[PDB]
Amino acid sequence: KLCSLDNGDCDQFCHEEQNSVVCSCARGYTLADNGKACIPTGPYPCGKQTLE
Amino acid sequence: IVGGQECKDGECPWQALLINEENEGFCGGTILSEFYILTAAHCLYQAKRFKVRVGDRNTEQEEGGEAVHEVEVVIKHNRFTKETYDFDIAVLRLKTPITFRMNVAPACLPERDWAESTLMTQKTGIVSGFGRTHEKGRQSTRLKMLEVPYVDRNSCKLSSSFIITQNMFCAGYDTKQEDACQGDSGGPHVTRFKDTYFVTGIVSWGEGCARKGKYGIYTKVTAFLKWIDRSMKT
Ligand SMILES: O=C1c2c(c(C(F)(F)F)nn2-c2cccc(-c3n[nH]c(=O)[nH]3)c2)CCN1c1ccc(-c2ccccc2CN2CCCC2)cc1
Ligand code: NA
Ligand code: NA
Repeated sequence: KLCSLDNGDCDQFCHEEQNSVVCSCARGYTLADNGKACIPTGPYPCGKQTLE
Repeated sequence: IVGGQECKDGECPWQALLINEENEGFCGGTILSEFYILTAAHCLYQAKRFKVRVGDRNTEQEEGGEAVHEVEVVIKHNRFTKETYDFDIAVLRLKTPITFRMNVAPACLPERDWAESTLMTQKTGIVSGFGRTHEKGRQSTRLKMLEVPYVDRNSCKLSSSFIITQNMFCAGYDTKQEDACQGDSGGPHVTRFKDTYFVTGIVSWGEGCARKGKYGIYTKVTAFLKWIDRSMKT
């Protein structure tokens, strides 16, 4: 099921490469060590509401 | 927007307002980054010379975090015509970069296939703008927002008296009298995925506003990601 099963546990982008899950992020985020989460490189990353 | 809710502090930070010489909002826009605004091509005819206002939520009262930006380059899609309303997309490069703060931040640009399979398949998106609060009325002074259900592709074609091209998409309500309106054009249509907001549509057009059996037509951003990327390189 890979990417079709809960976005392959990716925070954002999900792709299939060699029958496995491969995650990536939008610009302004770095992929975590777990290769799933997206970490903002600086303040105000894209698509985040500024509620704080 | 007809109906919907007002945008509270920091709820719609990617919203841009196109303002004519008379300092009045005529179209919306989406912040992609510090130098770029995503808008509708047809909005470029609604005013001779225009500026871009950001961090604004109430037009009549200055917000201190509010900022005016001039346009350096206007990157319009040559394939656009008033006869078809197809390729209703433009990119604006600004003279000065936007300062990101509360109410001022860009919306994410998703990747093509992921946007198609994972965003466009969610139940709703959020549309927002300073446009008309009623089909017959004046421009809103308050920035509003409305959650809109993604509308079935053939069902969309059926509701329309015009041709719904592959660059266009329907979102809205068949009976509930809440939708976007005149002045909301060029504005954002975002889809939330895991607490992150991705840009999915550009308010394009509709037959009136919140008309029963009709919907809001938006430019399918996924159809233009390469053209958008290339625009930001120039
Ligand atoms: O888009 C609008 C419109 C109008 C008003 C109004 F009523 F306020 F004046 N608002 N508005 C508007 C503006 C923004 C959002 C929404 C919206 N979003 N969601 C929702 O429900 N409405 C509504 C008037 C009609 N028009 C329009 C109708 C049809 C086309 C079209 C469509 C396809 C091909 C060619 C054409 C162009 N052809 C058509 C015939 C000659 C040129 C263009 C414009
Ligand atoms: Na203001
Ligand atoms: Na409707």
